[PDB]
Amino acid sequence: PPLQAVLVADSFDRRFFPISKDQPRVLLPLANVALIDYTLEFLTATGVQETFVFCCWKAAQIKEHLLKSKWCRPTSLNVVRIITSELYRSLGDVLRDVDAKALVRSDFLLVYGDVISNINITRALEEHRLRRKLEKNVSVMTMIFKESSPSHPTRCHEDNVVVAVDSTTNRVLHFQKTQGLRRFAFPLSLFVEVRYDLLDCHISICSPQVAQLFTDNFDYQTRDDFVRGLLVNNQIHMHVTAKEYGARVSNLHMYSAVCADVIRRWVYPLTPEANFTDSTTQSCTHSRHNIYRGPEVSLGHGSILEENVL
Amino acid sequence: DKELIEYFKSQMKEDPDMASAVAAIRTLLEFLKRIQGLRANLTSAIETLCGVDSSVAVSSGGELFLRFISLASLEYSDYSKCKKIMIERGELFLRRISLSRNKIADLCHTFIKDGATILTHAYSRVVLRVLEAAVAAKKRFSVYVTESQPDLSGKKMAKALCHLNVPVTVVLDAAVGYIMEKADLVIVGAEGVVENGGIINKIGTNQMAVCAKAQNKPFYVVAESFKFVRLFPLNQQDVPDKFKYKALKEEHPWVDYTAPSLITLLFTDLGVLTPSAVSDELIKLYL
Ligand SMILES: O=P(O)(O)OC[C@H]1O[C@](O)(CO)[C@@H](O)[C@@H]1O
Repeated sequence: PPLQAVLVADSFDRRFFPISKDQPRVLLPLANVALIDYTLEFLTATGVQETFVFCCWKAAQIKEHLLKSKWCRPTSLNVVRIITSELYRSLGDVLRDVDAKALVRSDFLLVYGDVISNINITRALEEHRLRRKLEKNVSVMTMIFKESSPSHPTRCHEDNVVVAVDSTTNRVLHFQKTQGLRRFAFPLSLFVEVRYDLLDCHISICSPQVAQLFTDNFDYQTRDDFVRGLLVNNQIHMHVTAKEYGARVSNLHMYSAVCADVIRRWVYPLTPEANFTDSTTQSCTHSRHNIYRGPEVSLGHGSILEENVL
Repeated sequence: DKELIEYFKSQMKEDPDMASAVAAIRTLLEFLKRIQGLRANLTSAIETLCGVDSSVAVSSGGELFLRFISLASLEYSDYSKCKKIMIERGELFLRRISLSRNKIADLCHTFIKDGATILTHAYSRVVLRVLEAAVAAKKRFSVYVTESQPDLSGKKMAKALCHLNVPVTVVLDAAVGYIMEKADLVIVGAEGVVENGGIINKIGTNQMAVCAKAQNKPFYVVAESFKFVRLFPLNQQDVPDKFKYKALKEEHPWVDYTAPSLITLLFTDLGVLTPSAVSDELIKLYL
């Protein structure tokens, strides 16, 4: 079947305040390129058609940028169908608005609109579909985590989720955000590896039942609430990547981390000189030390660009 | 017969930027404007013009013009119709080498990295044009130039290249092996390109190249199409004494032969050339 995606193009945490006041925190440029133009390109790299884009906060800028972007032309094999409504206050309202409209009819990718990644969801998607027909809707989601190391700039110490995973079947048994914590409480009912080297990366591959599981239980608001509230009750599994980058841009710290990772070519098909958005005003030449200079830059005399300059 | 030399000196006077061989072409073409004895007259013009300048370029640039016109005489023969097809073909040849330095600059200025530091010998109106096109493409570099005794042409080049706002250093003539590690690439202008692809340039070019291959610095030569001379030296003695000498004992040769193994590329008029490729072109320029 065709692969769909839901792209929540309004992050519902008031996190980039006051930069979110004058530009939406999905349209602010990462490395001369808006964040959505990464995640949209990400979905186009995955093999995604029908990438629904949900905009609530300042949808005028987002829609007027999307229609002048690469993926709104008919040449793109990733149709968008921007859904604009002010009713959404959280991700729960977005996935509840998926129902009563039935936009998804197979398993879909739920990126959160500011993801930046070169992940290939074909191994993970085929593993998800393999244990979806096999156990007859036991699984509802397949979270995508990056095999990180806990002392990394990309790990903000504001997400840092620890999980308890059954290593033979990759099922997530426990999940909690370790924002303020020194010792981690794991209940003994889940008896089984316990992993902290997992960058969250927010590329869940949730089946349409998840959109069902957000509507009947109206109390949910976000994906963290969903994973916590269903691991107490219908089986979130996971897939861990090691050779591909993935991280969203939740706050301005991890903005700096992901922008320094993109410049240093960690997201290799999405380097600034690749010009993955086909704009004429963003061409570059990767010179020697990840020094990219655009067209007609006119560097001065005696100025030194040491490394990682765009 | 004597006004020929006067006109050639005049073409030097009201055009110093014009090459010596092109001046020979122009004065010989005017002499052409004044059957098969006319070929003998043009050969006498070659002899008298080479007798007063003695550069390789003059006795080669004029010698291709003895062949670029005699190629048309292979197609057809006449008495005054052949003279007019000679003048409309020679004018084409002459206006096709007025564009030589620009083509060489367009090919060669892409070989200079940004922030490079080139090393050049005495004074070339082609190397100067390569650097003039390289600063017009917003590249910034450093130029090392040897003063290149006895006529101190390096100081003339550095005075002619300081107007381009380039950091230029008039290094001592002996200090090529010293600053040679401070050089990313070597650009010299040949006074003649011999049949094996090597060059004949002002004295000191050879030891610039021998140091270059000692440190694997690329040695680029920017010659022109009319400088392709048919000589084949095997050592520095095999260069004729016509070309070496312009006139406790002094020696003073003025040119020396650079072996083709020392040359990385030639940026001639007719495209970028491997040193081997030159030989083919010479065959094509003389059938
Ligand atoms: O570039 P030009 O002026 O035609 O001559 C090139 C070479 O001939 C000389 O002017 C004389 O040998 C050298 O200074 C130079 O390297």
